[PDB]
Amino acid sequence: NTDITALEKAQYPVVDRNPAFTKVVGNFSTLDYLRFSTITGISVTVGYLSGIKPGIKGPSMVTGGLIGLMGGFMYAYQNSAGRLMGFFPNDGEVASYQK
Amino acid sequence: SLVWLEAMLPLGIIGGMLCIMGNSQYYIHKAYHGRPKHIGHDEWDVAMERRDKKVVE
Amino acid sequence: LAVFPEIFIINATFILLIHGVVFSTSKKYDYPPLASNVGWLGLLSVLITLLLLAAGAPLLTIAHLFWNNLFRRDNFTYFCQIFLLLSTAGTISMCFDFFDQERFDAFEFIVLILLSTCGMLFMISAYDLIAMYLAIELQSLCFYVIAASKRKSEFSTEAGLKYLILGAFSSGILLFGCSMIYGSTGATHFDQLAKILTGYEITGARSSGIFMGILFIAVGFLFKITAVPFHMWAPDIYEGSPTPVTAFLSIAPKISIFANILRVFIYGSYGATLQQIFFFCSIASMILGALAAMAQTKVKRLLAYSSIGHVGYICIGFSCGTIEGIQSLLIGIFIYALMTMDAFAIVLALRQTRVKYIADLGALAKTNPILAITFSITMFSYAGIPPLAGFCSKFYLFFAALGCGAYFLALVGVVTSVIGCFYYIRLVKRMFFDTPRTWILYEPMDRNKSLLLAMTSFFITLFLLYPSPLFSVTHQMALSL
Amino acid sequence: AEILGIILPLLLGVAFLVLAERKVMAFVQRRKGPDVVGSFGLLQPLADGLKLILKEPISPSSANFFLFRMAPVATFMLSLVAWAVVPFDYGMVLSDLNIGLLYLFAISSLGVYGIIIAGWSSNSKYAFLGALRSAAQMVSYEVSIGLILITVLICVGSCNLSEIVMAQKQIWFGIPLFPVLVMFFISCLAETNRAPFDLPEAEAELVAGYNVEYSSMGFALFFLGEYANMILMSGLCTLFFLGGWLPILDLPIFKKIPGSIWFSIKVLFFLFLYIWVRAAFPRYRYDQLMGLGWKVFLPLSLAWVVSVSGLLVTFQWL
Amino acid sequence: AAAAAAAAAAAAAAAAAAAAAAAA
Amino acid sequence: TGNPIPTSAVLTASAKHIGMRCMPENVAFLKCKKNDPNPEKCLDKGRDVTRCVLGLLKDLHQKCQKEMDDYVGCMYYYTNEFDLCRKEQEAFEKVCPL
Amino acid sequence: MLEFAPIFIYLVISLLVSLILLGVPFLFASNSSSRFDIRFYLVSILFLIFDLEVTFFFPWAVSLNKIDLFGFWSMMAFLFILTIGFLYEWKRGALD
Amino acid sequence: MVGALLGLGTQMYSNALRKLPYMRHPWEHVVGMGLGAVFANQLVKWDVKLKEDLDVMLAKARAANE
Amino acid sequence: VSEDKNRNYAVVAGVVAIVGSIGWYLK
Amino acid sequence: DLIKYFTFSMIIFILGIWGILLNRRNILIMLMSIELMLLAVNSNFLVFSVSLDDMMGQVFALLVLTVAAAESAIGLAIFVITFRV
Amino acid sequence: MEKLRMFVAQEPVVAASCLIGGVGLFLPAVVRPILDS
Amino acid sequence: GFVYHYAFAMLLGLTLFVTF
Amino acid sequence: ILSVLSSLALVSGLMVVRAKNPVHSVLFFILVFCDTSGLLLLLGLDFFAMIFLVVYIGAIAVLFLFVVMMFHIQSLRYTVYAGKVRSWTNLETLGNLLYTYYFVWFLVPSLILLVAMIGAIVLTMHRTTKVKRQDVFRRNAIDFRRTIM
Ligand SMILES: CCCCCCCCCCCCCCCCCC(=O)OC[C@H](COP(=O)([O-])OCC(O)COP(=O)([O-])OC[C@@H](COC(=O)CCCCCCCCCCCCCCCCC)OC(=O)CCCCCCCCCCCCCCCCC)OC(=O)CCCCCCCCCCCCCCCCC
Ligand SMILES: CCCCC/C=C\C/C=C\C/C=C\C/C=C/CCCC(=O)O[C@H](COC(=O)CCCCCCCCCCCCCCCCC)COP(=O)(O)O[C@@H]1[C@H](O)[C@H](O)[C@@H](O)[C@H](O)[C@H]1O
Repeated sequence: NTDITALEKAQYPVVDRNPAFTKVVGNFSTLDYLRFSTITGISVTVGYLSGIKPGIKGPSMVTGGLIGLMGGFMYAYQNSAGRLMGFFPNDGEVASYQK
Repeated sequence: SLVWLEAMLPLGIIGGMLCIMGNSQYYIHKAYHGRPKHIGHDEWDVAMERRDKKVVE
Repeated sequence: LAVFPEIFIINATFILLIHGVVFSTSKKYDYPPLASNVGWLGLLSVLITLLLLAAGAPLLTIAHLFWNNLFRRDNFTYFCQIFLLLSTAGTISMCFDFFDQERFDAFEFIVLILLSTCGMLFMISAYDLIAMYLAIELQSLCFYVIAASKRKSEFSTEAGLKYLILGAFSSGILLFGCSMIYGSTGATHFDQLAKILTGYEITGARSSGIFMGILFIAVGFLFKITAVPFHMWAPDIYEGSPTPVTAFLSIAPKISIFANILRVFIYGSYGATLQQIFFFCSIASMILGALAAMAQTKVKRLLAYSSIGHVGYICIGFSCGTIEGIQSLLIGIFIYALMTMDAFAIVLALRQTRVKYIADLGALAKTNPILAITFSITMFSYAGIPPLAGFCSKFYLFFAALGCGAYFLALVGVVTSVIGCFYYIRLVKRMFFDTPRTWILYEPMDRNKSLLLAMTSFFITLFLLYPSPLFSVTHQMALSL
Repeated sequence: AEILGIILPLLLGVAFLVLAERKVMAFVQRRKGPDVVGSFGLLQPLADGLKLILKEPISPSSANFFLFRMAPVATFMLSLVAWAVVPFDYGMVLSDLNIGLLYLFAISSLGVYGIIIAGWSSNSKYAFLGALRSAAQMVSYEVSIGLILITVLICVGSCNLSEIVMAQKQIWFGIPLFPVLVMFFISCLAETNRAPFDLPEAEAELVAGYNVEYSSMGFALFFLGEYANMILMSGLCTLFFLGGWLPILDLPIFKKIPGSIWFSIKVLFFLFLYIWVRAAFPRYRYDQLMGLGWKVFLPLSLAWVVSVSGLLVTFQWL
Repeated sequence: AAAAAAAAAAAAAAAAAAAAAAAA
Repeated sequence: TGNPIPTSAVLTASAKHIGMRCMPENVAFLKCKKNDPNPEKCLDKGRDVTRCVLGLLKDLHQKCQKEMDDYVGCMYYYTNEFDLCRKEQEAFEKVCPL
Repeated sequence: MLEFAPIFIYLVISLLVSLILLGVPFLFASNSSSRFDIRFYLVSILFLIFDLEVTFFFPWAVSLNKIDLFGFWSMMAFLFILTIGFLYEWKRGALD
Repeated sequence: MVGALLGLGTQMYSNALRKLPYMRHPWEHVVGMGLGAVFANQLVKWDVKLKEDLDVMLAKARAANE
Repeated sequence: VSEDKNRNYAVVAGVVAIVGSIGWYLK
Repeated sequence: DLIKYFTFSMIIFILGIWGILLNRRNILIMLMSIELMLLAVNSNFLVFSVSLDDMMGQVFALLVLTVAAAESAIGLAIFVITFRV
Repeated sequence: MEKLRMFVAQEPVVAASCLIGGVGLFLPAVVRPILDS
Repeated sequence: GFVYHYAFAMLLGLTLFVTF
Repeated sequence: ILSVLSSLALVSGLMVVRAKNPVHSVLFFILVFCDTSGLLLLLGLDFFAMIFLVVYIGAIAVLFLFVVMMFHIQSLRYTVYAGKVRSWTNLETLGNLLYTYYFVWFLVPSLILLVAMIGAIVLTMHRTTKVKRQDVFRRNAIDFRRTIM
């Protein structure tokens, strides 16, 4: 069996312990969507500038964008999860007190 | 037409040999032991066979 | 979660491996050399991980599913893993020249470094003999491969071959230790092995199985970190293999195996019974470092023996199990790693030479004098010259050895460090004030080495002016163990 | 012991399979095969044998007797010992191993040794490279047979061959996984050499492709081995996929339902399929062949383990 | 080996006679 | 087979009846064993389960003793394998104890 | 294990049978009537790897009702890594 | 802070090592190091806080004077 | 008054980086 | 009897390390002894898992199997590369 | 897509393996959570 | 040479091991 | 008597480290593995016996044979009838663990097999494919047509 109980946990007020996917991703603040967007950019750029030398600018840009999507999305997920769970600043408790 | 039977005959006497492969090592094992072979013969059954030959004294 | 640094760097390696293989085998792109393009995205899959790993600092311990089965992350594993990714970042960065200038279309050297970095990320957080061994061998196998990579020059092939033999035999010793310990304890998890090995007192209590197990684990490790009585090939391993793969298997396995030793030998088994072999290894390692460095010529082999000696200077922090000792050991790994990344960045800046010794290293005071200044800074740092960072490393290590009552260990450390200081002062003098010696000229280093050499040179000189962050980090890591 | 009752009938089976192949593959070509020797060529195998036995050696060479005079013995002993675990009817397996299937996999992994050794002891560079190519083929269609057996294993509970043939009471795994039977047959064709896949067995390159010192016994033992390996690898396409000894279960009044007779009928079908498919198809050249075991029967085998694992995990059919 | 591999792709089968089908 | 000697065949043959009846004795023995696995501490509950089960066998071997003989003939022939003869299993169950 | 003794004696009795099949021709009929092909190391290492992964398939195959939908997905992750290795070998061109 | 001066040096030191002169727009990206120095000092504060927490945990441990 | 694909995408992504990061050090 | 099945594995491991020490000249025997000692620790894990009646031993033995096999693969491939053309 | 059809024509067995395998990586992905009823 | 002179050493060692 | 016949493995292990003829070394290697699998059979670990056979003497010592042939070197028991009602075959009781509970030590050997694939490729491709079969890489506009040598 599994349990999301954590070490050094709940340092901030938990909003929803063990957030379900499609909710922790629907919790993306305009900062997360701004972290998932800057990582995908710095990953597309290093994915285009890198590939101008071997002539692969387009496809290396695409694979840098794939890496950036995966990484920046897992980072936005880390943030919105440690926010929904009690791990991060978590000023999005108004979303629970209002809904 | 039954012309293929001549070519079926070697497959028959090679099928009549796998029947013998199967029934020989069955009726030979059915002779050394009064009972057929047990396929799913897990350790529960060897333990019960031990205690069984120990129950008939 | 809690594996997002691993889930990523495994997905990223696959995205890079498929992306690299599809293009290098592509007629449309004229079969381009995908090195420095799967690189760049390689070292970014490192930085995005280092960003995925550093950010989720409370999140790394987010599950129990991993705890009593697979691996336990904590503050020590977290900080030491942010370091491995940072030291893997430097090592990929210094190689960018080795990919373009040196004719390497073999990109999968990058994806193998990335898979090795995942193996090391699982070593640091390894919290079970099985996981420790599996991650150890993942990283060691990536490194056997990328150390036997150069197939044209036969010098790198036999070097990689003896590296594979030494590593497989070291892993066999380590694994027999794991077997004896498990077989004599019925528990492999460090959380379980800790409960058994409280009050084990081998020298007082008759337990030969656990004793031989811990001894073989310590021997396998001291093989992996190439300590003195078991180095046995390490000079030839560092010399024969190419320079960047030497920079990899010379700094990152040290960090990872040393964190792993801190796990098994300070938590899994805590006693003054096992650290005796590490005390002997420290003595003879400082001895061998000093003397062989005094003896060597080839700059690659000189750095090999210098790294062996500095690994010795590390283990004196483990030769006493006090918090000050462990913190001294951690300080010693950071100041040995940053300095070694710097020395190897310098050795990689001098691509023009063939396997050439310090005499051909000369004239750098004339050609590229700022690079000679940096090289003298790094070599002084190894020696431990007071105004530098390596001095702070060796000094806190000796102070921990004194506070731990190992006065003789501090004595042998100081005499060996003074021998090294003399040798490196003489080397710097011979390089600067005399010995022109044939004036080999160098193509300029690229920005990647430049910033790493520059930032690290700044770190070494301007370290004593702010040692609070690193000391706080290492003391927190020592407390966490 | 009763190992005689499984080796002697198998020896007769192989000896009569040489005739069954010649005769069926001849009937295909609009011609009666061996037909004068016996009543219907039934004695032709004994004639081939008694001829090979009475043929004087080309050179005695009994000196080198431990190297390659026991390597055909090894190949043949392996082809014959993989018959223990093969069950012919309920409780007619000689030794019901609870890991039976993996034991067959190991026996194949040792047949690789058989081929490699019996080819290396032939001090002929062309013949040795041919034996190495044949071993690499037999071992490259073994990852595909491995994954095919992992499919038929996911469908079943355990590796026990009597269970794999007992797990088909409801439906043979030939009906749902027919695409897999086609891949196991096209692999068993290629694992053994006798197939559209036999460039190392191209009529000439085979004889000069296994040994230099024939003495007849070597020639017969290799062919007796190839034909037993064939009876075996056809007795696997009929345990796993076809119902090992299971009828269609209609329970006829005319049919008293003997088990071993059904196993025999099915292995005859697969032997006849071996022959038919040797007659009607050109050879694959060993350069498209190895590029068919990796690029065609490994992806299509991996997919099947994921398909028969998925479709059985979603709906709890396991 | 860089030898030209026999690519088993080609154009589809279309029986190509000569121009003398009807009137030479 | 013969007197109600609790052989392997005669035990795995009546296990349905040993399930319907003698369930309290079995569950008491199991409760003891799961409490502490020392054999002595419920030697008495062992006698108790063995008593009711030998009684159950001597019962099954009185009424339908020919049926309870063909079925154990099965279970000795095919070693306690149920599916191999469902005919004997039914004929034995149908005549007297269901 | 108990059923391993029949094949244990099978090896020896088949040894005897093959020795007789060897001695039969020997008795009768008296006086009067390429530097290296490394692809064979690539094919070999690749079979080694794929048979290791089949070795890992076997327990997952026989025990898949126990590991309900989690053992399946863990094995599918192992298999996606196998597939990435196999696609790197296909594209690089070791299957030729 | 001092991070600004350090970065201009790291960039200029870099230029001195590649042989290039001491000129370009990366000296204006050393403001990023000024951000880095502020973060490093911020991390020093956060780190000594966490170390004081671990130290009071240790003081609670080690027999707690018994 | 036009360009090629696969580079304007790169410039848009670079703009997304600096605009996005500005928003980051801004928040 | 556990000692008989362990000290025999222990001295198989000693044979492996002995062949390592002696055969620093020939490398194929070096790799032979490497897989030897990775068996004598593998068979050791299996024996200690049967003795302790614990399954972690066999899990670790299987993983050492499929790790020492990859190690032998890379080892022999490095050895073949070492004998360049 | 034109290139997708060019790939399922030139290479039928790696394009009908990534689809006889999708039905296995797709059934437990979505069809099993659907089977909550 | 003693490392090679250990032939009888290790051999008789195995012997005295199998004695038990 | 087969219990103590591990002496065969013991002496064959002494052969491989004291043999100059590599064929004898690999032969006694295979012998060591066969006797170790015999041992693993006597312990009842049936799965590991067959796995030793397969992934040692059908793959690894196959490798070693290749390296030799080419590249020549020159009463009182108390059986508890509980836990026997459902006997778990060794494969089932390895799969109940390796794929669900200790599954990361199973995805890491996945990465080790992937690294072995990448390694056998990057090492022993031997310049026989795109590693160097790209082209000789000779261009015209970059040549001087040998008018001036
Ligand atoms: C007191 C006054 C203050 C005034 C205000 C100041 C305001 C800010 C100032 C400027 C801040 C930084 C600007 C951007 C970075 C510039 C980088 C650089 O120097 O490039 C050198 C680079 C050297 O090589 P190259 O000429 O590009 O040719 C390539 C070689 O062939 C290479 O060899 P190859 O052929 O093998 O190719 C391999 C390839 C391989 O390439 C790669 O792999 C590249 C990967 C590098 C890592 C990622 C870089 C991109 C993302 C950066 C990070 C963004 C997030 C924020 C910052 C994070 C931390 C850095 O190599 C490359 O060189 C690729 C391209 C290299 C450039 C990559 C970076 C630029 C694109 C992204 C822009 C990001 C802006 C960051 C802003 C920082 C501050 C927040 O040359 C250029 O790029 C020149 C044109 C670009 C610069 C235009 C002029 C500056 C514009 C702004 C000026 C504003 C200030 C004015 C001050 C006035 C008083 C002095
Ligand atoms: C009044 C006086 C001062 C006025 C303002 C002064 C300064 C403002 C500061 C920064 C401006 C932005 C970025 C600074 C510059 C960064 C480097 C840009 C380099 C660049 O052009 O390569 C683009 C890709 O480009 C991005 O990867 C993405 C680069 C995106 C840059 C977009 C800039 C234009 C849009 C407006 C700004 C958007 C953002 C606004 C807010 C933030 C502003 C900083 C591709 O071209 P290309 O195919 O010819 O490739 C180049 C290759 O990049 C070179 O390295 C080679 O040397 C060359 O031979 C060739 O291969």
